[PDB]
Order: sequence, then C-alpha cells, then structure tokens
Amino acid sequence: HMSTLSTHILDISTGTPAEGVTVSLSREGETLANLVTNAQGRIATFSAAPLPAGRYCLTAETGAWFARAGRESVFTRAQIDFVIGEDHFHLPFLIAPGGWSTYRG
Amino acid sequence: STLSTHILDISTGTPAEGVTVSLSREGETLANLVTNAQGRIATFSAAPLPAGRYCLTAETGAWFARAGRESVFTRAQIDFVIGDHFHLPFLIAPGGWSTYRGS
Amino acid sequence: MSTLSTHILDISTGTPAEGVTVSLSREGETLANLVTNAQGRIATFSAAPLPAGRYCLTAETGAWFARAGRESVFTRAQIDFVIGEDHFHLPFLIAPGGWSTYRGS
Amino acid sequence: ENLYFQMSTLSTHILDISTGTPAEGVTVSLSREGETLANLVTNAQGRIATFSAAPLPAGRYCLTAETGAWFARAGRESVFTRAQIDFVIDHFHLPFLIAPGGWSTYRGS
Repeated sequence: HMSTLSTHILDISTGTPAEGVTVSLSREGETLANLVTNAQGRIATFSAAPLPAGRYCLTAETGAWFARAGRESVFTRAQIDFVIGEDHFHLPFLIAPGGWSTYRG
Repeated sequence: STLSTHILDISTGTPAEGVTVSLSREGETLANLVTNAQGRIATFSAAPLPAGRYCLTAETGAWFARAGRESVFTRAQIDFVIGDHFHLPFLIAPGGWSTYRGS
Repeated sequence: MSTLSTHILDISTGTPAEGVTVSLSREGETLANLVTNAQGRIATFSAAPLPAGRYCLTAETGAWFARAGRESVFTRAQIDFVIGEDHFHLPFLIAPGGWSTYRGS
Repeated sequence: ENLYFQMSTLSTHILDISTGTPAEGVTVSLSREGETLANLVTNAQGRIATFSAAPLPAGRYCLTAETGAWFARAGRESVFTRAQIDFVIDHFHLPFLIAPGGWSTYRGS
C-alpha cells in the first residue's frame, strides 16, 4: 500500500507547540523533503501524492532547535525509522531537552 | 509485594530530588515520602503490601512551583492494582508526564 | 475560561482507542461522562467554556482493556490539571504496561 | 551480526510497555561517525550494563535498538523498524520504552 505523511512537534518541557523545527524525510538515504514546522508545530503533508511502499526516515532537528533558543540537549536530533506498505501516517515528536518520544497517531 | 519509584525530570534530563510522594489504599494513606538525590524512593512500606487497589501520588505541581516553574498539571496520580516487586517511575515535565511498570 | 478535548491512542497496538469512558470533574462534582469515538476522540467536555479551577479528567483504561480480554496493572488514568488559553487538549497515550499525557494542541 | 564490545560509560534498559515487562533479546548497537563500536543484546532484565570496556570519549554517538526485528520474531507487527537515539558526550543511562505503536527515550539515572 501507500500512505500520506504528517507530523506535529510539541515541546513538552514548556507545554507549547514547537515552531520552526526543521524536519526531513528520506528513503534509503535519499532526501525526499526538508520542511519546517509551523506556529502550531505542524507539517500537514510531506508529499502531493501518497508515499510508495518502502523504508522511511523522518528526522527532526531538535538539538539545533533547542540550541537556537539558548538551550542544551543531550539528544542531537530525533530520527523515526518506519515502514510504509492505512491511508495516512501521523507520526508526532514529543520533545524535551532530556528525552523524546513518538507514536503512531 | 514491595513498591518503589523513580522520578526523572525529562525537561532537564536529571533526577527529581525532593518530590513528595504519597501512597494510599482506598483513600487511606499508607506512606508519605520524599525522593532522594537520585530521584528515588526505594520502599514505601517496611512491611510487604497485601492485594488491593492502590494510589501513588507525586506532588509534581508543587515541586515545579518551588523551582518557580509553571505547569498545567497539578499532581501526578497513578492508580494500580496488586493482585512480586512493583517499580512505578514517573517521567515528569511542566507540559506532560508518564508512568510505566519498570524493573 | 477554556474548552477541553482529548484523544486516546492505544500505543500497544498503534490504533485509536474507541469506546473508552472519560469523565470530567471539579471538586468531586462531575461535569461530564463521555465515550471516545472511532478516532479515539472527545471533541468537547462542556457546552460552555470551563471556568478557572482545578479539574480531574479520568479515562477508564483498566475497564477498557478488561472488556477486550487484556490485563493491566493500571486501573484507570487520572489527569489532574488547572485552568488559570482558548483550549486544553489533553491526550492519553495508553498501553497495558504504561501511560502518558501531555498538553497538546 | 556478531556480538562485541571494547569520560562517560553508557548503559541501556529496554522495557516493553505494551506488556509491562523487560525486553529480553533485543540487539542494540553503538556507533560513532559511521563506525560501529559495539553490538550487544539485552539480558533477562532488559539491560545492557556497558557498551565499552573503558569509558567512552567525548563525541557524537548513535545507539540503535533493533525493535522491529524483536517484535517480528515474537509475531507482532509494528510500523517502527528500529529505534535510533542520537546523542552527545558522568554516566549515560539511555533507556528505550517500546511498544508496537510507539517508543520513547530519556536520560535516566
């Protein structure tokens, strides 16, 4: 099968959506998209067409985002490794300087 | 059974020292203890705990308040059942919290 | 004054939790008793905005797991929060062996 | 792959929160700048006590837990293929809380 993809990043250290986080989508090491979360911490779509079956990586540049805000983190970035092939994947990042998580939304 | 906890402030990546945690069973309090420098409470009862419904409540809102940090969560209450050892950590932050059965 | 919503996802299976009972109370007085829909959601807990105060949102997760033939050490999931924004979205990410919440958006 | 290893030490603990039990037999690798430094397996308590004989130097590291393969061996499907933590360097304890439908990490200890 094939599915569309979205994400949402929340900074749970402050309880606010994370605006301005760069998030990249790659497949077999080739970048497909490099986008930025909006004021609601969201990226509504990574592609016009559903993504074909395959192995994907969604990487949020969380370390750089914390650093621009003058904040330290042990985690340098947040990478989600997933497989496609359900019409939609929503894969949020819940982030903090001291930890992070994801789930199938 | 025996009961322990561990509280980690994931907003800073450090153990949460000085958090008050209360144990109760059917509304009656069994223990009131404070996390140590490692964020831990090794045991809530000198005697082993019988089967029943229990509540562990960490005073997280008050803990963040003491550090001058705002949170919409006022406290963190876990509701669990003893039908072994139960290790029930709290992972806390001003904007969210988690628990799980650890080991 | 603010409105309140929730979303319950069973992360043990990666699916929205349909049919979980969720109640809202304030000072022991119950204000709502609702059930999550097919998307694991409850869009509002009140007809009018909730006044400032301390609230308790309780999802009957243990009962929900039990109806499906599944055991959990957690009997229910209770979120205690305070209304001092426009909206509070307070999800439950649940599993037989653990659960979490966060201030969403 | 072979099991192997050999200033801050590194440990992990993997819990399957879908069942509330330690995850035994999960392969976890440590790498730095492309080079894999260690490849180990969680014990009955879901733990790997150390990824190195001596404490690790400063730098950027990647701990990767083969969670998808572990779930698949138990006949359980997941959209997550593995769990990679990217971090920087006293002790680093970096647990994985895993489930077929989501996972998390944090700095423990």
